[PDB]
Amino acid sequence: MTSAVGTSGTAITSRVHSLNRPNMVSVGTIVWLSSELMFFAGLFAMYFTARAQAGGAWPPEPTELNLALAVPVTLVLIASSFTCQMGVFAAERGDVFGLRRWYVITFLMGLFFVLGQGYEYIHLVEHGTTIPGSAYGSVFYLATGFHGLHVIGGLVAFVLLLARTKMSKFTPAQATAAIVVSYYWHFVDIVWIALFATIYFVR
Amino acid sequence: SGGAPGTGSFLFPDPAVEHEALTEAAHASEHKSLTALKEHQDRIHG
Amino acid sequence: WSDALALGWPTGITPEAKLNRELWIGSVIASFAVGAIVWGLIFWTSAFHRKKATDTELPRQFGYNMPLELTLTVIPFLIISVLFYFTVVVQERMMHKDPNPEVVIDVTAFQWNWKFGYQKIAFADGSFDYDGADPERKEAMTSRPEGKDEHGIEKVGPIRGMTPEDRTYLNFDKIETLGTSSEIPVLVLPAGKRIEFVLNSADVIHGFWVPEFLFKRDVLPEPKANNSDNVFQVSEIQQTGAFVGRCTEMCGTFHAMMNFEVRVVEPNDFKAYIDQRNAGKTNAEALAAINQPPLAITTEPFESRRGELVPQ
Amino acid sequence: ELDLPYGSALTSSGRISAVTEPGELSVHYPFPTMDLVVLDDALKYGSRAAKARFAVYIGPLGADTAATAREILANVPTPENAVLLAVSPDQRAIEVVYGADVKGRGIESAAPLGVSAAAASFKEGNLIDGLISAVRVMSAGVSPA
Amino acid sequence: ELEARRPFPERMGPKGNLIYKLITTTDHKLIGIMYCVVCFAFFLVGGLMALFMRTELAMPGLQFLSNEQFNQLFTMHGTVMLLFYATPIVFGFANLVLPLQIGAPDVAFPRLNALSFWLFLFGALIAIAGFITPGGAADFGWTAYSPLTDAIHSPGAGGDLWIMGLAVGGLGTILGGVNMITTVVCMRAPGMTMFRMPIFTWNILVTSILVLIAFPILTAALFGLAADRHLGAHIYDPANGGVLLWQHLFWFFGHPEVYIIALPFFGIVSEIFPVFSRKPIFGYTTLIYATLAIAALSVAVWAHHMYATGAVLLPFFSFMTFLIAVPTGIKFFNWIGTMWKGQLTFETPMLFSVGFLITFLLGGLSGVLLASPPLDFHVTDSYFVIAHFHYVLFGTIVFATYAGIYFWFPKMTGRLLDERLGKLHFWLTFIGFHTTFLVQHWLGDEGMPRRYADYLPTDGFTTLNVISTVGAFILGVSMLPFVWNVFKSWRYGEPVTVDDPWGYGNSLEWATSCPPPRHNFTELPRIRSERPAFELHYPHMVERMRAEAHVG
Amino acid sequence: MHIEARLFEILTAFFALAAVVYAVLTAMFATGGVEWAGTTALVLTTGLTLITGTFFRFVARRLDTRPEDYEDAEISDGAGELGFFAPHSWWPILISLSFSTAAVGAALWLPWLIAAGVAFVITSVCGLVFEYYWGPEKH
Amino acid sequence: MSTALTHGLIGGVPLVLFAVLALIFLTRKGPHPDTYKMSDPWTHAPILWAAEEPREVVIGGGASGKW
Ligand code: HEA
Ligand code: HEA
Ligand SMILES: [Cu+2]
Ligand SMILES: [Cu+2]
Ligand SMILES: [Cu+2]
Repeated sequence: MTSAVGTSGTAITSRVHSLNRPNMVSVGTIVWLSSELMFFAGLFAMYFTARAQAGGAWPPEPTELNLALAVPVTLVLIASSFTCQMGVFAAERGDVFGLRRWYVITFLMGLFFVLGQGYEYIHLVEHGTTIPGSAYGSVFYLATGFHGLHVIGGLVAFVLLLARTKMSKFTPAQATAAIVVSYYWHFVDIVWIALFATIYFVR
Repeated sequence: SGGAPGTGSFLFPDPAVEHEALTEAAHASEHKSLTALKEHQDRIHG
Repeated sequence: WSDALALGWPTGITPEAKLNRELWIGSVIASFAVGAIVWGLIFWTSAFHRKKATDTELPRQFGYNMPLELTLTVIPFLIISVLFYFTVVVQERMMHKDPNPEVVIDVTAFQWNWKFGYQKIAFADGSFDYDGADPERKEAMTSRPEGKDEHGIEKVGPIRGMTPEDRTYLNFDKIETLGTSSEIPVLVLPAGKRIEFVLNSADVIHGFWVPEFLFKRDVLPEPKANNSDNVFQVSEIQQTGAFVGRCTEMCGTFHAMMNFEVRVVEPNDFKAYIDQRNAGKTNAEALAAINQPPLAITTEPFESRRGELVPQ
Repeated sequence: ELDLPYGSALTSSGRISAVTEPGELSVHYPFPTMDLVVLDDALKYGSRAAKARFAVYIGPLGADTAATAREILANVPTPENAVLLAVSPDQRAIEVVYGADVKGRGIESAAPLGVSAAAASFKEGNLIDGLISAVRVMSAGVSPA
Repeated sequence: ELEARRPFPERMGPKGNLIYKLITTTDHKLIGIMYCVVCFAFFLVGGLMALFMRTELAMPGLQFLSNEQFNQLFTMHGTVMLLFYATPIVFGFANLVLPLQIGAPDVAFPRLNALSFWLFLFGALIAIAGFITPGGAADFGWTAYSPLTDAIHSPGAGGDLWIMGLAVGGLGTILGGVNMITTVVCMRAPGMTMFRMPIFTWNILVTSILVLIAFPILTAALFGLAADRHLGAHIYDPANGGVLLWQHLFWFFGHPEVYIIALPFFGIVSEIFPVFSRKPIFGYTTLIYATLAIAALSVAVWAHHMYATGAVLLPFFSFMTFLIAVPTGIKFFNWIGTMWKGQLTFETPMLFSVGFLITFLLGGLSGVLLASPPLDFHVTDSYFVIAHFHYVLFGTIVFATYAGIYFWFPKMTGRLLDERLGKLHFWLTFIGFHTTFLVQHWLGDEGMPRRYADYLPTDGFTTLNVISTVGAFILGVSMLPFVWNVFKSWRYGEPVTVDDPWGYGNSLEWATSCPPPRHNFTELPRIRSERPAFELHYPHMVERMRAEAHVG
Repeated sequence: MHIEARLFEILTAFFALAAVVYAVLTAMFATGGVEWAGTTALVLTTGLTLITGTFFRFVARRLDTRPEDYEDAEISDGAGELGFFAPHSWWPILISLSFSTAAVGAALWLPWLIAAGVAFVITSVCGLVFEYYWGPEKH
Repeated sequence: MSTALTHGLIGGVPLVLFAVLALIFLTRKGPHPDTYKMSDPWTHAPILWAAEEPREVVIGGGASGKW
C-alpha cells in the first residue's frame, strides 16, 4: 500500500450515482418485475379460462373456499407492505438498524403469510380438492402456489439482504439493494392483491 | 474496504462512543497483527 | 399458365376451393408485382458500384426523405387494405352455415387414424330419411356420493363436474367407416350436394386436410368446450373420383400414416352405397357393390413395418 | 502536422484513430502471412532462451550504416539488451548491432556467424527466410543471464 | 518516428489465459464471443439434425431412420435453431457490440450477463439431453400442442427435459433482456441522447422489451405443462379449456419470440448498410419509429398461427398481421433507400446483407400471402409455411449473423477474415439455400404437410424432395468455409492495427481499437449525430454530412 | 432522461388499445365468449409497460436533464466516477449449475434433486450476492 | 427414384458445386500483398520488428556484410 488508488467510500459503489443519475439496479429490478408480471399473466390466463369452462355453481363441491383465513393473511401481507416501505424510509436515511428492524418484522409476517397459505393448503387438501383432483383445485394450487414460491423467494431475499447488512458498512449501494428488494416484494404483494381479488372476491 | 458495519446488535445500536472504541481498538489490533508479522518478516531478511 | 402461376395448387373441386384458388392467384400476382419491382430496385442499385473514376468524394449523403416516406407508407397500407377486403369477402365464403345441409359427416379422428360418421343425410332431390344413432354416448360423469374420505365431500369431478376421460362430445353413428392400420378409411360423398363436416378427435389435435378441398380445420379434442367451431360445410363437390386426404398437425409418431380418402361418387352411387350398407357390409364390400375399386386408390395403406432396414 | 492522408484523425488524447478502405488492409507488409509468423516464432518462442529483444529492421539506412543502425536501436523498447538486425535491400547491407547489457554473452562470435547465416540466404532471394536463419542462429548464440 | 511492432500479432495467445477466464467472465466481450461460439456449435448440431431429416425425406420409404426418431429430430432441431441458436445470438451480438455502441464501459450487470450465458448453455445441454434418454427427446413439435404434451401423450423423459431446458434457457434470456435494456437506458456515453444511438442498440432495446413480454409466458406455460405432466394437474386438459389455453399464450410467446429473433438482425443489417453504402442510413428516425411500429403490434398479433383451429377472432388477427407486415416493409424500403445512389462495394458482410434482403423479401411476400386466412386454410402446417419460416428466418438470423460475424469479427478479435473464402461461403449458402427452399413453396402448395417422416411413391412429388436434399446438402457443406475461415482467422489471418477495418465506419463502436481495451474505450469521440465514428474519422465531411441530410 | 417514459407511454397506449379492443371484439364476434387467454395477457402486457414507463416517468420527473442525455453535451460535462461493476466472478457458472440441477430434478421428477438443486440455488445465490461484501477474516 | 441416382446426386452435386465455386473464388489473388522481390527496390515504409521477449541507448557492438 501507499494509501490506495481506489480511494472511495467502499469497494462497492452505489450503482452509478443517484443525485443527477438514475439508479441502475432500480431500473433493472423494475424491468424484471415487469417480466414477472408477464409470468403472472401466464398464470392468470391459466385461471380465467378453466373458469369460463365450468358452468353453474362452478367452484366445485369439495372446495369450501375459506375466506375467513384468506383475508387475515392478505391483511397481514399488505400491512407488511407498509412495514417494508417504512424500512426503505429508514434505508434512505442511512441507518442499518432502522432497516433491519422493519425488515425483520416484514420477514416475520411474510413468513406468517407463507405459513398461513400453507395451512390453507393443508386445510383445503385434507377435506377437499387436490392438484390432480379438480380443474379449479389445480389452478387454485398453481396460480397462488407458485405465488407462494414467489413470496418464499422474496423471503430468501430478505434474510439474504439482512445477512448482507450484517457483514458490511451501509453504503448507498446497500440502500440501492434495500430499495430493490423493497419494491420487488411490494410487487409481490400487489400481485397478491390482484390474486386475492380474483380468486376469492370476484371468482 | 467498507468492512465497518454498525457494532450495535442485529436490531439495536450501541452508543457511538462505544462504537468508536470498538472499531478503533479492533483496527489497532489488526494493524498490530500485520505490523508484528511484517517486522518478523523483515527480521528473517535484513 | 393458371396452374404454374398459382405456385402449383391442386385445382379446386368445391366452389369454396375455386374461389380460394382465384384469390391465391390474385395474391401471388400482387406478391410477384411487389417482389418484381423491389428485386428490380436491388438488382438496379447494384449498378451503383464503387466507380473506379469516383474520387475521394462521397455520395449524395441524403437520408430523411419525408414525402417519399409518406408515399411508401400509404401504398403498402393500400395493398394490405385491398387484400384484407378480398380476404374478408372470401372469409364470408368459408362457412355459409346453412341450417339445411344435404349430408352430414361425423369425422371423428382418433389416435393415428380416422373414422367417418354419416350422421345425417337429407337430399333436396328427395331421398334419405337417415339419422344418427346415439345410444352409445354414455358418460364418465363421476358423480359418486363419497370418495376416499367418509363424509361430506360428495366429489363430483375434475372438469365441469366430470373426469377428463369422459367422451360425451364424441358422437357416434350406425354407419361407421372405421379406418384400420392396413385399410385406409374411405369416406364417399355425393357429387353436387351440401356436405357438412362435424369434426371431433378422441385424443389429440390434428387436421382434416384434404389437399383438393383447399381448406382444413383442426380436430380439437373437445371443440365445443374450447370455443372451436369445428363444423364446416362444403358447398358442392363438382369433380367425381378419388381425392387424397392428409393429416396436418402433430399427433405423435405415426402421423404420416393417417391418410384417408374422400371418394366423390354420383348421387345414385351414394344411394347404392348406403342402401348396400344399411344391410350391414364393410367398406370394401360396400365399394364393390357400386362398381368402384374397393381399396384406397390414391394412397396405399403403407407399411405396418417401421423401416427399410428392420428385418421384416 | 499531417495525419494519415485520408480518414484518420487524432482522438481526444494522443491515440490517432485511422481507417482502412473496406477491401484493403492495414499493415501492407510485403511478405506472406505465414512465413513472418515463422519469423515471430523464431523471434519470440525460440528466442526467450536468450533474454534479448531481437529487433529486425528492413527499412533503408542510406548513410553511415553502423551509426544509423545503432541510432535506430535506441527506439527498440529496451535498448540495453537488444540484438537488432538491419537489412537494406536498396543498399545490400546487413548490420547486426547489439545493446549494452548484451555483451560477452556468447555474442561476439554469433554476430558475424549470424550475418553469414543471413547473407547465405539473402543472395538466394529469401528475405524472410534469411531473417529466420539469422534470428535462430543468434538465439542459439546469445546465452541467457 | 517509427514504432516497434511485432511482425504478426499473437497467434493463439499464451497457454492458459482463457479457460479460467471462461469460468469467471465479467466483460460483455468474451461472453458475446462465447455466445457466438457455442451457438454456432448448436447451429452445427441442428444442421446435422436437419441433414438427417433430409436424408430421410429423399426417398419415400423409411429408409434411414425411424418415425419416432424423426419426430424427435425436427423438434430438437426447431429448438436448437430457434430457442438455442437464434434467441441466444440476439443477445450474443448485444454482448458483442452494444456497450461498444452506446459508450458503456461494460454491460450494466456484468455478472448477470455471465449468468445469462451460463443459464443459456445449461438449459441448452439439458434440452439436448433427451437424446441420451432411450425413448429419446420430444416427439411432439416445437409448437408442442397440449393434448400431445400432457403426460398421457408423449410420456417419455425427453419431453420433460425439453420443458425444463426451455425453462432455464428462457430465464437466462430474460436476464439478458433486463441487463441489455438497462445498458441502453442508463449506461451510456455522455453526448448521445436517445436518438443518436445506433439503430442496432435501438433494436435490442425494443427486442429486450419483447423478450420480457414473451419469455415469462413461455416459462409460465411450461411450468403449467410440467405440473400438468408430473402432478397430473388438469390445466392444459383437453376437455377443459386447455388446448387453446396452450395455443393462445404459447403463440403469445412464440410470435414475439420470432420478432425478438427478427429485430436485432434488422439492426445488424441496418448497421451493415451505412458503412458500405458510404452514406447515411436512409430515414434513421423512420427506422427508430418503425421498430416500435412492428414490435408493439408483435405482442398484439399473436394468434395468426391458429387460423386452422377455427377458434380465434379471425379478421382481427388477419388485419393486424397485415399491419405488422407494413412497418417491416417501411424498415425495408429505408434499406433500399440506404443503398440508393451510394458507392457500393460488395465485400463480404454486405454481400450477406443483400442475400438477407432477397430472401426476406420473397419470404415476407409469402408472409402477406400466408397471413390471409383463406389462403392459409390450405397452407397451415404445409411445406409452404416451413419454406416460409426458413426463407424468412434463415434469412434473418443466418444471413444477418454472417453479416454480423464478417463485420464485427475484426473488432472483436482484431483480425480480418479471408474475403475470398467468405464469398465462397456466401455463394454456396445462397445457391444451396434457394435450391432447398424455392421448391418447398411448390411442394407445400401441392400436398405435403409439415412434420411427416415419409410419403408415398403413389403420391407424386419425390423429385422436389430430392432437389431439396441436394440444396440442403449444399448448405450442409456450406459452413466448412465458415468454420475454416474463423479457424484460420483467429489463430492466423490478416491482422488490423488501425481502427475501421471496414472504412466509413460509424455508430460510436468503430472509434476504438480493433481489439478493444478492457472497458472498451481509451478515447470517446464528441458525439454529435448518429454517426460519431464517421464524424471523428472524417472531420471535413461534417458540413457536407449535414448540409444535404434533409432533401432526399 | 425523458424519452424512455415517452417510449413506454407509446407502448402503453398501444397495448391498452389492443387489450381493450381485443376484449370488446371477443366479447361479441367470437364463438363462446371472451377468450380470457390473450385478453389478460394483453391487459398485463399493458401492466408491464405501465410498470416500466411509470417508473421511468417517476425518475424523469424527479431529475434534471442528465448530463448524459443532454443534446449538445461535451464528454467533459459528464466525466466523473461511475459506480461499481463487478470484475471476474465464478458465481454465475455456479448459479447455472445449481438451477440446472434443480431443473433436471423438476424434469426427471426427482424430489430429492429438486430440494438439493434449490439448496444449491440458495447457496450459490448467496455466494454471488455476498461476493463483494465479505469482510476480511477476523481470525 | 433409382437410389444410386438420388444418392450420387445429393452426394456429388454439393461436392461438384463446392469444387466449382472454390475454383472460381479461391483462385483469385487475395487482399494480402505480394512477397517482396529482392531485385525490386524497397518501396515499403521502414519496418522495425521488435520482440516483446522479456516483458516490462549506449552502444554494444557491431557486424556487417554485403550479401
Ligand atoms: C424470423 C422469424 C419470422 C418472421 C420475421 C416471420 C415474419 C412473418 N411471418 Fe412467419 N413464422 C415464423 C418465423 C417468422 N415469420 C415461425 C417460426 C412460424 C411458426 C412455426 C410453425 O407454426 O410451424 C411462422 C408461422 C407464420 C404464420 C402461421 C400460420 C401457419 O402456421 O400456417 C404466419 C401467418 O399468419 C406467418 C405470416 C408472417 C408474416 C405476415 C410475417 C411478416 O412480418 C412479414 C412481412 C415482410 C414483408 C411484407 C415486408 C417487405 C415486402 C415489401 C418490400 C413491402 C410490403 C409489401 C406488402 C404490403 C405486399 N408466419
Ligand atoms: C431458425 C431457423 C432454422 C434453421 C437455421 C433451420 C436449419 C434447417 N432447417 Fe429447420 N426448422 C425450423 C427453422 C430452421 N431450420 C423450424 C422452425 C422448424 C420446425 C420445428 C417443428 O416443426 O416442430 C425446423 C424443422 C425443419 C424441417 C421439418 C419439417 C418436417 O419435418 O417436415 C425441415 C424440412 O426439411 C427443416 C429444413 C432445414 C434446413 C434445410 C436447414 C439448414 O440450414 C441445415 C442446417 C444444419 C447444417 C448446415 C450444419 C452442417 C452439418 C455439420 C457440418 C455437421 C458436423 C458438425 C459437428 C462436428 C457438430 N427444418
Ligand atoms: Cu395426425
Ligand atoms: Cu407468427
Ligand atoms: Cu398449426
